[PDB]
Amino acid sequence: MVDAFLGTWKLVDSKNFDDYMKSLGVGFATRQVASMTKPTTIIEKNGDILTLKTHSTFKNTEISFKLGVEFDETTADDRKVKSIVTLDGGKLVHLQKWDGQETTLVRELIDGKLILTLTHGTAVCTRTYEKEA
Ligand SMILES: CCCCCC(=O)O
Repeated sequence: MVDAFLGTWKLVDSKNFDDYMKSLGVGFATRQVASMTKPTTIIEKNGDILTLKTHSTFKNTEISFKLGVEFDETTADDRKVKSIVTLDGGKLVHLQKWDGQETTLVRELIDGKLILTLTHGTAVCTRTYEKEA
């Protein structure tokens, strides 16, 4: 199920992150810092509890969740959202809801790389992560 996602991942490419951040209403000064940042994502499991850490020189987040169980999340850009993470077609789909809006964060393994697709409104961002061993 989730075991191929587990580990430490480092960003190696990013397309259209600015467009996604603009769509969410992130201010120009935070978008500048975010365009140069190369986060590390750590995904860990303990039984049926996942933990997802995102580390960087700018901002750090951590969430723990069970698949298929809604949780409260405060995002890096300070949205208060209702979240759920599920396995769909082998992808890890994270849906965030707030104020009648949605965004999806979809993680898929392709050729040993982690591809993160971020959709909000018309904005689509693809991030590519490589595994640190
Ligand atoms: C608004 C949060 C963006 C997360 C982007 C990433 O994990 O690469």
